[PDB]
Amino acid sequence: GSSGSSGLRSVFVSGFPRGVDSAQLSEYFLAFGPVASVVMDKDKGVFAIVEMGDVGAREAVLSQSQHSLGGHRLRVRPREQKEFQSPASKSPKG
Repeated sequence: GSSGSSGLRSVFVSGFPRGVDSAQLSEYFLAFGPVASVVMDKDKGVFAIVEMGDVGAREAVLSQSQHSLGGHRLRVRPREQKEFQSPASKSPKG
C-alpha cells in the first residue's frame, strides 16, 4: 500500500524516443541497481517492462527525483496498472 511494499521487483518504462534499445535502457537503469532485462515490444515498440535483480533495486528507482534518458523524459512507473479500488472497511473486536 503506502511507500515501501515488497512484492513487485519490476517497473514499467515507456514514453521513450525512437532509437532506444533494450541494452541501452538497462545500462541507464544500472546507475541505481542491477537490471535483469528489458522486455520491449517488438511488434510495435511502445512500452518496455524493466526488470530488476532485487526488490531494493526497483525501490531505489522509485525514490528518485527526476528521470531522463539523455535529455528526453521517461514515464518511469512502478508497474502500477489495473489497480483494483474498493472501500475496505473493517475493525477488530476486543
